[PDB]
Amino acid sequence: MTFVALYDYESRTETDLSFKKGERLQIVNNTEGDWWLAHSLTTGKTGYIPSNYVAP
Amino acid sequence: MTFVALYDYESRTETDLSFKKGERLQIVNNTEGDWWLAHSLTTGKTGYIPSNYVAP
Repeated sequence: MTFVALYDYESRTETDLSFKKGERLQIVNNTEGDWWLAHSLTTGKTGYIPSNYVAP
Repeated sequence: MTFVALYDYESRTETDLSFKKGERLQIVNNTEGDWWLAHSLTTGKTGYIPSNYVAP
């Protein structure tokens, strides 16, 4: 299961990956799952969250 | 489309969201899409990437 970078991306944090268009990438499996941008109705705060940590 | 936090999560970076179990969350749509942990076969580097930036 291999992918390829459509555009350049420069990292904005210490945990993301910088790459250039054409690079070949493999998805790594982690226990955290996909990450989503979320808004907390409880706190009003907003930011990325690990999918597996929540349920509908 | 609302979810609820199964576990506490403490933020590790400046972009993720800290929350506590039971919090209610709403997914925000961004152009970047889901984020995945990836390994670059081209560079050997590893880190999170925005889904929409790549194709199989």
